[PDB]
Amino acid sequence: PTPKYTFTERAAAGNLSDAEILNSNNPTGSELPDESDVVVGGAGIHGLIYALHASKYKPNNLKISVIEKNTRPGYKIGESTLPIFYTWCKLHGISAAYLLRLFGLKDGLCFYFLDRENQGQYTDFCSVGAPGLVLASLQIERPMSELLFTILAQRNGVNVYHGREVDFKSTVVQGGGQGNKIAVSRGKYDSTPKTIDSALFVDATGRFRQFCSKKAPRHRFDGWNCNAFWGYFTAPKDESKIPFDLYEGDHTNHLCFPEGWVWVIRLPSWEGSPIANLMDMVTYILECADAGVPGDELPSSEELARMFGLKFQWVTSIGFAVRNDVKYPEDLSAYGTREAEQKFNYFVQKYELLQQFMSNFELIENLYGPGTTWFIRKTLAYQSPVVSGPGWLAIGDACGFTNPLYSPGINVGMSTSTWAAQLSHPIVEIGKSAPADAAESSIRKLLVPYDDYCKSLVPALEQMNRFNYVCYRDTRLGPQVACLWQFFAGIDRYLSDVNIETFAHYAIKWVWGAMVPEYQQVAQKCIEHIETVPLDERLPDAMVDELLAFSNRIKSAAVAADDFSLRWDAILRSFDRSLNFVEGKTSRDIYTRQCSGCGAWLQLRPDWKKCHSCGLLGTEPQTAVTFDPPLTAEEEALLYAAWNTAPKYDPSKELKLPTPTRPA
Ligand SMILES: Cc1cc2nc3c(=O)[nH]c(=O)nc-3n(C[C@H](O)[C@H](O)[C@H](O)COP(=O)(O)OP(=O)(O)OC[C@H]3O[C@@H](n4cnc5c(N)ncnc54)[C@H](O)[C@@H]3O)c2cc1C
Ligand SMILES: CC1(C)c2[nH]c3ccccc3c2C[C@@]23CN4CCC[C@]4(C[C@@H]12)C(=O)N3
Ligand SMILES: CC1(C)c2[nH]c3ccccc3c2C[C@@]23CN4CCC[C@]4(C[C@@H]12)C(=O)N3
Ligand SMILES: [Cl-]
Ligand SMILES: [Zn+2]
Repeated sequence: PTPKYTFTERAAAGNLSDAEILNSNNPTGSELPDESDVVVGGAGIHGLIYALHASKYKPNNLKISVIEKNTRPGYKIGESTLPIFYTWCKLHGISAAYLLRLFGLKDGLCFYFLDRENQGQYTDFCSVGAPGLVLASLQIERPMSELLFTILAQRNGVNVYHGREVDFKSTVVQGGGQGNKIAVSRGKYDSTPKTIDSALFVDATGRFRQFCSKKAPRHRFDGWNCNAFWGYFTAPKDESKIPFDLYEGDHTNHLCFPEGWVWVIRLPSWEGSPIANLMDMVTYILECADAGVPGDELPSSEELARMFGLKFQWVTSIGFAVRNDVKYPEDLSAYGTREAEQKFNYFVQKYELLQQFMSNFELIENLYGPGTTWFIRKTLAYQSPVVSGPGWLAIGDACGFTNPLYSPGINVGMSTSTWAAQLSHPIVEIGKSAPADAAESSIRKLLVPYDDYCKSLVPALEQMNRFNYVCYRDTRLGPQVACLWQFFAGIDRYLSDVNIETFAHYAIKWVWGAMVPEYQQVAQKCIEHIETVPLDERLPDAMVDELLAFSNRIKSAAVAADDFSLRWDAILRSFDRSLNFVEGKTSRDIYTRQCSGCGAWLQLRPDWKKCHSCGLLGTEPQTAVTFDPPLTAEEEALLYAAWNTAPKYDPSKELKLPTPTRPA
């Protein structure tokens, strides 16, 4: 495919603003339609996942318009994604070769637990991801992912309007056949707002909860909540002076301690690129995905930046998520002039390992515009008590949120977006096919399971978050209890069976394993014990012993009961096949390598000889995965065979759940 420069030239020829060049790619045109079946408020990641999945689940059935107030895809925190999200991208026609041009490779998850009272001591818990011929995970710059999903939506019959705001004072939402009148303006100052007549409104406005807040006050859980503060840093090519043994930058790394934890995410940034040029690059990448261009014949990230006139750099996202019962010194002016900067730098010097870690990184100023060197957000976790009603439903953050830890926000939250998308088809058809009272009653009953799932989802994630946080107060409990249980209960089994038709049904059974009974039994024992010890104290050694022994006793039975075959010892560095902790164990599968030229992390597979990021040819041998323990040639062939293409939809197959086998 020869690259085209359609949008770059259109924007120049017409002197078009950012919102105007984006909206010119809409199937029905750059102006709003007078009527739609579905109007989605917000084109964050979930509003777009919703619209893409709805159209892909049943094409040419619903007219869908997405309304987004940002003039172009905006900055968002929330960069780490999991196999379920990649699989969803692949089911929607974009596999790893194309996604790695845009996003950073993520291998596994790694945790380092810092002893507070013995500064310099730490332990770790280390996992790997998957072979390159199986799948990938991704570190995503959110303005780029939202651009990707906007362009893909427009190419699949969805209209997306940037620079437009839903007016929630004058919008009318009700249970009729076509009961909704969604008022859309360019802002509060706008004298000439438009109206979209429509059947279904989807609140995808995130934590702002712009519609469902009108239906119930925000709900907070008992006890402490969290605050976060974060910034963007350089990404060293040479990671060897990082003070943690065996550190690798293509994991989502977690630095954990009694007060909370630090995320570390290496990812490429496209900031500084004109939006029209980016549209041309994304469009070209989708055309290459359609044509099946092999990864070695696809331009590298840096080559795309040259071709389309873009800016490209490697950055590290680094932030704290700490409890809000931390006591800070009255005066933090020695650590900076703003609160976020102050608390960030103050926490860094409280742990010698964090200070030694951060000394490998240089702060980037205002990566996302003026005032964005530092971010702070307070009181993270909440739930919306009402997530649907006559003429509307809510998805994603607008339903509730807990914490960045284990990335439930995107990866678990897409269970709501994709289930809502599937349910939108009968919701709209019910309204077109029955009188008003019976339609409203039948839609309400259809959505009882959706409401009940959301009601139970956020509390289960909140208990999962507290479980991990309390265990992070000790360097044995963190890795040997909390991390262990999260991976045993939450690795999504039988993901290779998922397809577009079953995706929502599978996704709502996952919940990172936070519904697994044995997981909840261990979580409650730890939370109950540890919450009685003031944060400023060290856990008594006997409490750690008792909790460790209780966790292991519950673990043995639950592991024996799981009928799922998995090389646990190759995926979890510290554990054997039966999930017993092994004190010195260091062996693991090796799926990735670092480019010697640019520092980017790459997947090992025989058909990718060149770095996808800078294009530097690596030598043929380095392409080989290391399986420890070994796999035969046949076993390796069998594994790869299960991951080429997803199964066609069979309406008689029983769905295999992602969670461990019940004991019966
Ligand atoms: C510190 C922190 C770290 C996190 N890390 C991770 C992580 O590593 N991985 C992960 O999966 N999740 C993470 N999360 C959670 C994640 O950021 C969210 O779950 C996710 O961004 C939710 O997306 P959304 O589409 O629901 O809402 P958003 O992305 O917030 O989008 C809402 C959209 O609505 C628009 N909008 C608002 N009002 C209107 C209106 N009136 N009209 C039109 N548009 C409107 C906004 O412009 C915005 O684009 C993190 C959260 C925090 C706080
Ligand atoms: C199941 C899987 C999708 C998965 N889901 C996770 C969720 C959270 C954290 C880690 C994972 C993983 C790692 C796995 C384990 N499987 C071993 C054989 C194939 C596969 C697929 C993949 C693999 O190579 N890596
Ligand atoms: C299990 C079932 C009651 C169900 N439970 C859900 C929960 C959330 C979202 C969707 C579902 C569904 C739809 C299902 C999926 N199964 C495929 C084979 C038989 C069956 C039973 C039925 C079917 O035909 N439709
Ligand atoms: Cl994660
Ligand atoms: Zn390179």
